[PDB]
Amino acid sequence: LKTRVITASVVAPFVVLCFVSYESLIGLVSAILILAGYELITLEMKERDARFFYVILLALYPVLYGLVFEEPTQPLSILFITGVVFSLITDKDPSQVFKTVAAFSIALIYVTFFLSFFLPIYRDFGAANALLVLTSTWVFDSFAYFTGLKFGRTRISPRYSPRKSLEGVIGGFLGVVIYTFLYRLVVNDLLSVNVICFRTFLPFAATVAIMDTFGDIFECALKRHYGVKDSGKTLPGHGGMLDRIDGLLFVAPVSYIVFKILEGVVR
Amino acid sequence: ITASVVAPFVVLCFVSYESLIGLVSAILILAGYELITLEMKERDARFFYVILLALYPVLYGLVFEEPTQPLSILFITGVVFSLITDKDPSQVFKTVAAFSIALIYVTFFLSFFLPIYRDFGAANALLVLTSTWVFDSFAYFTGLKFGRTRISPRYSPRKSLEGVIGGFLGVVIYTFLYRLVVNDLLSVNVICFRTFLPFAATVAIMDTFGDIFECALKRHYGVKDSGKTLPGHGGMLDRIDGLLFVAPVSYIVFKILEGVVR
Ligand SMILES: [Hg+2]
Ligand SMILES: [Hg+2]
Ligand SMILES: [Hg+2]
Ligand SMILES: [Hg+2]
Ligand SMILES: [Hg+2]
Ligand SMILES: [Hg+2]
Ligand SMILES: [K+]
Ligand SMILES: [K+]
Ligand SMILES: [Mg+2]
Ligand SMILES: [Mg+2]
Repeated sequence: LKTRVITASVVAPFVVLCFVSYESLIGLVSAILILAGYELITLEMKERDARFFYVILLALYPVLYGLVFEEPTQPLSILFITGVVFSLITDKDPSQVFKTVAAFSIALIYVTFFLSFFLPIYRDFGAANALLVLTSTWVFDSFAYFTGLKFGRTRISPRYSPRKSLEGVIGGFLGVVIYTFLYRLVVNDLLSVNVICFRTFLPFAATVAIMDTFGDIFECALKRHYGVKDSGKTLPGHGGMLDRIDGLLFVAPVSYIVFKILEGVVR
Repeated sequence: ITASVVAPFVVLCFVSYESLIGLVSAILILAGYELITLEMKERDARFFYVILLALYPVLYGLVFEEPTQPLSILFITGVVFSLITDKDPSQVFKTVAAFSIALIYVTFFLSFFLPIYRDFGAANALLVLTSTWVFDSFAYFTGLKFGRTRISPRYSPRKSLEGVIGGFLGVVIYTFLYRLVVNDLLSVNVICFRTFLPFAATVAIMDTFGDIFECALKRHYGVKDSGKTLPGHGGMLDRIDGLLFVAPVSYIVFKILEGVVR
């Protein structure tokens, strides 16, 4: 029924509404994680059994981190230890146990541990900022696109990756800078929901810019290894789930580090 | 004469919190140098990631006083560096994969004495490390003398259900001794007489998985030994392998059964 836009229009609002409660964010993350991991793990394994177990592990973290332990390091270790254990049992080949753990390992840090960073950002910095981080990336990719088509080269992106320029990243940086008075006072004049200060603007942009840049390149290197141009096919809009959030993954952690440094405690 | 000098050094490093960090960072240089060197024999490569692995404890404990932040900075830095050095994409994967298992298993896991120290008293901190030294010993005698019902698979050496049980008992027993010899001696709080079983069970069960994981990890790279940094037969990673799993799991247990420190 003229499907691409009947549902490319559906997504955007869904995500945001999930920022309503802390418990809600966990829900989206755990959900984004099932898909994201399903793809990164399925590239290393096409076994009926295997894939699924580790994929369930990857998604379990947010709920364990936020709801059970209210501490991150403990579950991170339980999930990784459980993994290695399981692998020893399933893969009877030793040199192959390595490969599955290596995959599970990159999956854990990059996908699960990184994406889960909205969790601390949410509670420690207000859902407001939480939503700002995720969107700044949606905005970075857009501003870098126009400025990219029109402002030419001094390309940073290698063979295997798509195409990304120093000039192209700068535009997206600016677009983010500008995007935030708008977000800032439209969120602060509107409602007294504390957001980042007018002085922590540059860094946030710089990381949303520089991290998204590295996250996409890492993925292309990650993709190219497994041989595909696309990460996986779980999604409608062209490009799979991991592909959508790749740059975001690096951004969030680094950006939390920045906030933690410049916005103290807001709770 | 390596076996006489070592034992006391380690312990003396439990004198201060800042000291423990020192040993960890140090144990880490060696431990990582070996696990990373098995994936890379490049002059350049190895060294950078090895420095990253060792940086964590100092960042975790002294700078951030929070673990998640440095863990991510070190892993992000790693991926960045790799992209620059390894111009081959399918090869960038391998180095990150290696660096990745190195980060979680060696650095993130060994660093667990850090929380255990501040949140549970250097006393217990020292108990965790030693319980393993003791587990391997008690499992050895009981192992030689009590034979089959083998848990260990092809690739690993040879380990038995009976063998692990003895080491469990040995640990159980080892702790009144540690307990009241540390509590009647000096009022330095240690684990309660009721959190004994779990601690043993994990020191037993985790050390068992950590050594098997390493043999699978060793066998992949083709060596019988992890690396040659050390005097006594067996390299650094080989010494601490089982410990690695134990500490985290054991902290989880303490955190559950010993609450908090003043
Ligand atoms: Hg929603
Ligand atoms: Hg401000
Ligand atoms: Hg690519
Ligand atoms: Hg020392
Ligand atoms: Hg007690
Ligand atoms: Hg082995
Ligand atoms: K990409
Ligand atoms: K081993
Ligand atoms: Mg992206
Ligand atoms: Mg061992």
